[PDB]
Amino acid sequence: GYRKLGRTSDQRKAMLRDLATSLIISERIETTEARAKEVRSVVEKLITLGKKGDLASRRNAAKTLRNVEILNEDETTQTALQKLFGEIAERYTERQGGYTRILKQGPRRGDGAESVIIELV
Amino acid sequence: AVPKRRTSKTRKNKRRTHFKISVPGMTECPNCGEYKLSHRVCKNCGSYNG
Amino acid sequence: MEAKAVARTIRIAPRKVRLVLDLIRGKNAAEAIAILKLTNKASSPVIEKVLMSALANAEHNYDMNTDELVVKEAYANEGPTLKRFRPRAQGRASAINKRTSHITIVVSDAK
Amino acid sequence: RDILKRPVITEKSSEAMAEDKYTFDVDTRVNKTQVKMAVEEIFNVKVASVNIMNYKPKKKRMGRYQGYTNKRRKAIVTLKEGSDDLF
Amino acid sequence: VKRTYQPNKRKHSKVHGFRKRMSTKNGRKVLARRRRKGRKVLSA
RNA sequence: ACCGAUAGUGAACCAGUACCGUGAGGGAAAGGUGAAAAGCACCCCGGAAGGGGAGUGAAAUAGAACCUGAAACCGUGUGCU
RNA sequence: UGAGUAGCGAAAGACGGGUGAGAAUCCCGUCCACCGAUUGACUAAGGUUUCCAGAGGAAGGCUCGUCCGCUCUGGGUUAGU
Repeated sequence: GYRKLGRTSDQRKAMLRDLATSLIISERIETTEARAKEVRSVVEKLITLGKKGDLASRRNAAKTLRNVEILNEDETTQTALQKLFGEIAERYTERQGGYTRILKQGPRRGDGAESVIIELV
Repeated sequence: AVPKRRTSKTRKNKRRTHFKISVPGMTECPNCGEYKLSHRVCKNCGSYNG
Repeated sequence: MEAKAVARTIRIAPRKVRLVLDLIRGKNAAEAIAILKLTNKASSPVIEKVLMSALANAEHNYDMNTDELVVKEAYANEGPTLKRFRPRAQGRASAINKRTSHITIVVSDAK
Repeated sequence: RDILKRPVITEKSSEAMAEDKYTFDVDTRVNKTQVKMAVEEIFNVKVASVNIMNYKPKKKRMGRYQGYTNKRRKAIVTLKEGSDDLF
Repeated sequence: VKRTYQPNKRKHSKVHGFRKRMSTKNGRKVLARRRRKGRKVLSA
């Protein structure tokens, strides 16, 4: 891969999928600097599958996104996959790459770790 | 392995010569007026606006 | 004219505090609050509350403007330590020292 | 006789199930056959049943003087006719 | 690993009890030595 | 022509007590504000603790961790090198 | 002194919203993971108020702590079988 992030193989894929599905329901999350550079590539590849729209793209995106009930729609229990391919894919129909922006906050208390904020542009 | 001899005040104070820390490297933000770190947001009222 | 402020029975160890007091020593009153606020040591919020009250004494009790106050003296002394015990293998027991320090900040006006 | 020592007013057994049952304190050498007859002699009522429990001493003043609290014997009576065993 | 002290209320009262020391003449001398010194508890 | 708090009884102190052993049994540490509480009203920083002033007192670096306050040891300045 | 050195005692966590001077560590929600002839449910010995509620953050907890089997103030064991 790219960087191990201090975990094992099976634990790393369960954590990267947890952050990607969180950046779709909230569009802005706080995390660590090293983990923000890795989820930056996981989400930007899922938006590319949403701009295609084929049935082969909806199934290639069901391997990453978890099953959560976004209430962003505010009605009918919309899934984390139904928000994708919809309002998210329409916002970046003309943008070619670079759908992520990370901002730096500072070292946190008790850990000395770089807190950051990653959000959809 | 144990120390064969005691340690002096001279030898103890020479080793801690480089046991120091440096200035955080801060600058001034011309939106909040207060000091802040580089490539980061003003922790007081304001934002990055790079 | 001077203004002092002392913090006694501070649980943080002394030689861990002296690493930060060697940074604000000699600086201005504005440059020192920023240096202490943008660092991430354990004794950072403690030294700042002691330097802040030393400026409150310089304006209420004494009469001087804080526009040109500099940090004149900063140092840390010892205190009454706490004796503890850590159980080790084969029945042995070791000693643990919960140390204590005294913080002192002196501001002045240079006149 | 003066078998009853004091009445007890608490959150439980007082203001909750207190209109029909009454919680008292007695001496630690009495049985419920005497507690039953002593209530009828002071308040002129008729008692249905009596339940009595014991309590062990409890430590107090954690610090310099570490002593023990006295033990007690709690009783709970139920009346068939009459009321107002306390005010 | 099993230790050497297993608590027991009956075994502690049937060997070191007050009535156990008051039944023998050599045990009656144990209560006397602790009274002379001034101990708080006599038999335990 | 005895001791003066490492001394004098193990114990000046609420001690054969904390505590340690299944048990018989073994066993410490800890005195001193001031003549008198007259034990710091009120103001300022702080969430507190602790401080800076003002007051009490002959004295507060006599403020209950309270008479005098030695050495080891840990520090902050400077004259020569 | 050794020295800011060894160690911090088998193991999967992530994010959003709250509380507050101060949160990787407390609360609520969702997703994910572990045990399941047992890391689940009853009981004897033994311990002896560690049980519950509202308050507290000096010491104890191998970090933090607004939390606690810790501190403070009130409560809680009902039998003719």
